[PDB]
Amino acid sequence: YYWSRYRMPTQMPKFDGPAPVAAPQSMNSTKTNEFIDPIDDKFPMSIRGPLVRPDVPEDQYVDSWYICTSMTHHMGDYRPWSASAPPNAFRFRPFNEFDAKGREYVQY
Amino acid sequence: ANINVVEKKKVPLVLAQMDELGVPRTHLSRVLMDEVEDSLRKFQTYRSR
Amino acid sequence: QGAVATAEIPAFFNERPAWERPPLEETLYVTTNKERYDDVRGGDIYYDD
Amino acid sequence: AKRRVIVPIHPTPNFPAHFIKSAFTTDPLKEKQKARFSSGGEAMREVQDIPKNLEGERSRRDLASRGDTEFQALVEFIEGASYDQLISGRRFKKVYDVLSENGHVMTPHTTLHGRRIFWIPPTWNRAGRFLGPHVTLYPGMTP
Amino acid sequence: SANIPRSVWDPAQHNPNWSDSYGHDITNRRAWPARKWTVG
Amino acid sequence: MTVHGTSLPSTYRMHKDINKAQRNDRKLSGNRFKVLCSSGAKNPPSGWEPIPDA
Amino acid sequence: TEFEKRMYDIRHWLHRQTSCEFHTIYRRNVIHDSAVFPTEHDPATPTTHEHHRMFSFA
Amino acid sequence: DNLQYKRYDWQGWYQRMLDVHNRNVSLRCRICDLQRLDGNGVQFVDMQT
Amino acid sequence: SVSGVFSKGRGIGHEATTSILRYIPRARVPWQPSRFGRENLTAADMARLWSRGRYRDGPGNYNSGYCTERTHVLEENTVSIIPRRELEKYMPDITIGPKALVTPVSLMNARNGHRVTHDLLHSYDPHIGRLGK
Amino acid sequence: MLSQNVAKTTVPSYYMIRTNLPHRKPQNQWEGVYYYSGITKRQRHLILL
Amino acid sequence: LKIAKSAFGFYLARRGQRKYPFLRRPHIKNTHSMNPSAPYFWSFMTAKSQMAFLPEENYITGDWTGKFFVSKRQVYTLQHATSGAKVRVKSFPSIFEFNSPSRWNIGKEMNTLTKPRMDLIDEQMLTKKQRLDYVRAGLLPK
Amino acid sequence: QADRRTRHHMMVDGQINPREWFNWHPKEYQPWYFDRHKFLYEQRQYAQFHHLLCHQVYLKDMLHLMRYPEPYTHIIDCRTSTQKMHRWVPHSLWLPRDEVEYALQLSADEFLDMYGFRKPDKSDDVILLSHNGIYSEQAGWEWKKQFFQHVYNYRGGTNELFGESYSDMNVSDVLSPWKGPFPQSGVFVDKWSKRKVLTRTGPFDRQYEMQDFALPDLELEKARHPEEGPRQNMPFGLQ
Amino acid sequence: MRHIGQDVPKRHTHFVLESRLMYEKSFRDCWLHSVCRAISQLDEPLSKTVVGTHQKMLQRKVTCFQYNQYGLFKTPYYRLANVDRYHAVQGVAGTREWVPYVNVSYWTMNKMVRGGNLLVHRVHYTGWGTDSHLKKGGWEHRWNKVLQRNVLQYSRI
RNA sequence: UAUUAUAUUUAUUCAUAUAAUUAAUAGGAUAAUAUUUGUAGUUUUUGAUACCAUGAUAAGGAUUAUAAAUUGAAAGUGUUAAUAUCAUAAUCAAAAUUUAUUAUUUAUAUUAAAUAUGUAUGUGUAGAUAAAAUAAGAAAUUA
Ligand SMILES: [Mg+2]
Ligand SMILES: [Mg+2]
Repeated sequence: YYWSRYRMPTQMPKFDGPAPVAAPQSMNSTKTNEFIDPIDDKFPMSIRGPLVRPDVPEDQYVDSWYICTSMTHHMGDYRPWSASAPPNAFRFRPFNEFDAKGREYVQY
Repeated sequence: ANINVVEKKKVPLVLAQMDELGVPRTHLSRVLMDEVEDSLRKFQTYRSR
Repeated sequence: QGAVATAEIPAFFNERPAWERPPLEETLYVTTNKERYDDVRGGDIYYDD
Repeated sequence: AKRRVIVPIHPTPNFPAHFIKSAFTTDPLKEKQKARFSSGGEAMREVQDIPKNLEGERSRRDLASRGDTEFQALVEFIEGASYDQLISGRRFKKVYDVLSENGHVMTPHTTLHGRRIFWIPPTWNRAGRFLGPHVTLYPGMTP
Repeated sequence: SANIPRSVWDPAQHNPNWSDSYGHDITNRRAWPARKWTVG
Repeated sequence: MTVHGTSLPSTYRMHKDINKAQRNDRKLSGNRFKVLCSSGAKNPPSGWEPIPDA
Repeated sequence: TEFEKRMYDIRHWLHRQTSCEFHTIYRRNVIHDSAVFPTEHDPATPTTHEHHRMFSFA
Repeated sequence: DNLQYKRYDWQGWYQRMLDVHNRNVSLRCRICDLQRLDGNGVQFVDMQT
Repeated sequence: SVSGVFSKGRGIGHEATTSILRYIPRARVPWQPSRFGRENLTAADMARLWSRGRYRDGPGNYNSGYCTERTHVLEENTVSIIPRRELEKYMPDITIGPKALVTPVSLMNARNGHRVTHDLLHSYDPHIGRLGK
Repeated sequence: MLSQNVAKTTVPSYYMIRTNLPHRKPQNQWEGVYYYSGITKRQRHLILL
Repeated sequence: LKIAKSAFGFYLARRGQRKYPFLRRPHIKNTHSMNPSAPYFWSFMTAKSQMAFLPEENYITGDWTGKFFVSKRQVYTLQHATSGAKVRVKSFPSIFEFNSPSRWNIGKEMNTLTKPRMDLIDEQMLTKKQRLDYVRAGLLPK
Repeated sequence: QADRRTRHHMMVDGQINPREWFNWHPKEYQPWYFDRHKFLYEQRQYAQFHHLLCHQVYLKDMLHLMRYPEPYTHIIDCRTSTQKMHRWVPHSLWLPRDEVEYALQLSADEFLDMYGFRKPDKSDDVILLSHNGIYSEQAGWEWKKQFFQHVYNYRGGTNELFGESYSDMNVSDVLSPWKGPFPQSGVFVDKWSKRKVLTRTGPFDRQYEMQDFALPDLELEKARHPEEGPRQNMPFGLQ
Repeated sequence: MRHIGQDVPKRHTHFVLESRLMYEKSFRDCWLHSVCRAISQLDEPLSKTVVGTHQKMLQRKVTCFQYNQYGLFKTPYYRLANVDRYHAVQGVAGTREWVPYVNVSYWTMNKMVRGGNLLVHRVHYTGWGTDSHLKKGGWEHRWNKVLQRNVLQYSRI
């Protein structure tokens, strides 16, 4: 069948047991997001920092289709900022002498 | 597959050169012209077709 | 594990190593891949007869 | 009463039994209730708190090869300062447990809009206008 | 010419400056220790 | 005809077909007989003695 | 022509859901015939704006 | 087109439509290369020309 | 008990072939064995069907000028047709005839392939405009 | 008869209506257009003779 | 739509009072087509140039049996008056006839001679509610 | 007007209605050809044996090998009953079909002792022979299963050679009209919609279609039907 | 017909097909129509060769020919109905109820985007977009830039 | 009680729909030869319709706040997938106001291309209503 393609190759994980630690469970009046992680948002911005995703040159991220979130165009691999620039590049920069605009008008 | 068949696809280029060079294509052995005609019908087609 | 992607690729990429599988299969075994007629609750809808 | 009728889905090569009883209900007074949660291998071990009973050679191999968990937890929390990870409140929570072992008119409707760690990220069926957590609408110029 | 160029398969034309696949990308994701000095 | 052996009805048509089969099995005669060309029913061939129903 | 051939043929192994165009700019000899397009004096009678109405082209 | 309009009854009219969308042929020459001695010894394009 | 659209119909193909050909079973489309197509319409019915389906221009429409009814009813009001001899008294007749409907071969490419300015599109292939023949 | 002549459709049901499973394969981008290059037995024979 | 005055009552939504781009409203309803102007008489709702030919619709184009009404963009010509032949136009409820011929019509399109929205109202095409609403606006007496 | 034959019914008389286009496994629509005029074992009902068939040897080859024998080509007579065999195919040898499975498992010596002639090596050409070409075929399958490289069956064999009309087995082309209900072994539940549906086993089987198909002569075919024409029980549009 | 054995759930989808044929008729009649218009309305002389009484005569001859062409498709495009190829929902083009590059109505665009069928990208509902050109001058500017790369970058010959 | 302000500004004459037939495939120059030029087997079915005939996305501010950061929400607004058993109602122009749900041009100069609105000057004047703390500029009466 054409549909023979859409079978499950592997046995899917069963639901054996209870809701996870600090699950959203709603009592008499509760405003509940299934979406927001209960434990990792409660954790202070001072400590964890404003980052939603790893701090990496953004070329590695893609704005997802159908999901409000970004993903990495190489699954899960990450290259640090240091790998975008030349070795020991001041403020990782193609060349250390000037900022982008400085480079433009020097060139002109 | 058998890769080296791609070579036959050179042929319609060579034939074109033979016309630029003034080598008449009808002096080619009957034999070779059979093999070439085959090679053609594999890779050559016109804008019409 | 779960499948992130799916591709149709020839079976000779991964096939059980010749020393693991029975000797010449084409010649000594008649194999047909066919579909169960009965309703299969779970498991595969095809089997090798 | 014009009572609505729903016809049962039977197990299918892509739609196994548990998926059906968990994602599909034939009684339509139970529609549009809310999300249910379940646990898998590790999150189940955390929630259920199954004490491991001692066992054969592997279990004593792993009683002797254990090392300091007081420390390992600490390390793993720290490691969130690595370039490729974030710092997690969960990792911290695990450390803590091991140490202590002995606008304002709209923020009903802005509930997704800060920098939000997600669990399940929202999807376009469920969220009309949200852009995602990484997004900056009013960017400043930075060198 | 040839459909697959000599440079690919002929060891006379071997390029000594090419490196294997695994090495560069392992070397790349390296984050060296940020506290190289006292004070900073 | 190349892929399947045969012409296939559209999905919609198939739905109405299957439904007729299901509901012809319990009740009869909530029905009507509507054709494109009526002569085939009004003068049927020389044979054709429809099986009586109850 | 061989390079051109490889190049036109990259369209068969392109990545998934990706397409391409081919721009060519080459050099070619043109030939100006002073025989077919001779350079002569302007006619003894000139041509007016009246030979240029709409449909004058036709 | 290699994608969608590659292979069926619409491949023809889509192809032709691209070809007609692409009819433009740009013809260039530098005025530099027009200033050369003509076969008659007179410069082919001089200042006034 | 029986509701038809058309009362009668006819066979596409003629006696010599059919009388013998019937002893060989032909496979009809499994989900709709009986086929009554526009080749099978009678002459009258074909005429009627062919008039309709062309918006305003087409002869079916009462006001196209090709209408054969002598009377037509707009909201309970009965309107009697103005004959063309009478229409012409104030509305001059400029009629070239059928040659006006066909451009030369020379223009076929300007016109995206057609010689014919009629209201329906005209195909030059055998099959699209095929009736039985 | 021919054992590669094989059902491409499922048994007709409401599962074709109530589900987003696709009714045909998506086109395969890298499969070439099928075209005719090849000769008959008769033709080969004619050439040899 | 609320009331179906035609078939389209079933297919179309009103969408409240909705704005369309300039001079494209889906349905061409020319309420203004008879809108008196002495000084603009020859330029208003008529041909932009007086050297234009009369439209298609003043001519018999093909072999006709006859027509019921002539189109409303047909222009009234001295022969319309003089010949004494039926000149009909499709207006609502049914048809408007030019019965009483005048030269003052000549050279204008029948769009312009036929008042689209009459000051006359049928009380019998109106619901009791609609009649109420027409009394509020001070149209119908009551 | 309408009735159980003409209307849409999932089930007619408590069994799945074969008349519905949607009551069949779609695979039944896939195109097939008529077999019946071909050699018995090529036909589709014997499909389990198809991998085994034998390369043919025609009458021409047979006469040629009568006049011009090859040393290591063996012509082996498979005729089973001695009561029916009155002549000797030249240069042949006798291994009756019934013994083959045993015979081919003897050592060279033992085989020599039981059949009185040398056992063909597995390289040599072995041509098999029978009355109709049926037993020779089955024997062929035996010889092929021990792996003999050249095994040819001569169909039409002893009948064509000697002009005898005999048969190895009595099997007739006509199938007995199907007796019971439709076998539950052919009923095919669907995997997606869990819907029970017919297959072409049983009372519905292609054999029955080919068997009752129109004869290939106009006169004999017109004899089969009443004066007015071939199918008059049906409404015009089903004819 | 007469709602017997209809294949599609919405009957009106057929109208969409009718529409296609309208555009086809226009391709067949546009050049012709416009030439007859231009030659008809021309007040200046046509040319050096055709002037005066000949020109007047030829003008009338042409518009007479153009009026004689029965079924010639003269209807302006903005007066043709836009109707969905999917659900046969209609919308006025140039309005927020019609979506131009997919040529579907708002209703279908919504349905198709939310259950993923179209591949688009969501952008903040309130601005101009990701696009530079739209960001500069809005709809009119982008409209212009499209004109510029279709036409003006060519110096025609 | 600390983690900090509603009493400011600007608005309110709001209308627009029409002239019935949805049911199938069929390839052409530069190809080793098909008139397959011109491929001809009426008639047993019935729902999306003008009509009962389940599903699904709107709008609707009321307390997770400032830092490297969005002032728009799930509780569902015509068109979408299992209940059928009155009927062809669909734009391809030029057309007939009763509909809660709409920011119009207000006094030097005023109808040229698709045909394009003739009406209400009345002391910025009842009742009743609308909108905004966001590259703008407003500051003191919580549960
Ligand atoms: Mg709803
Ligand atoms: Mg219609």
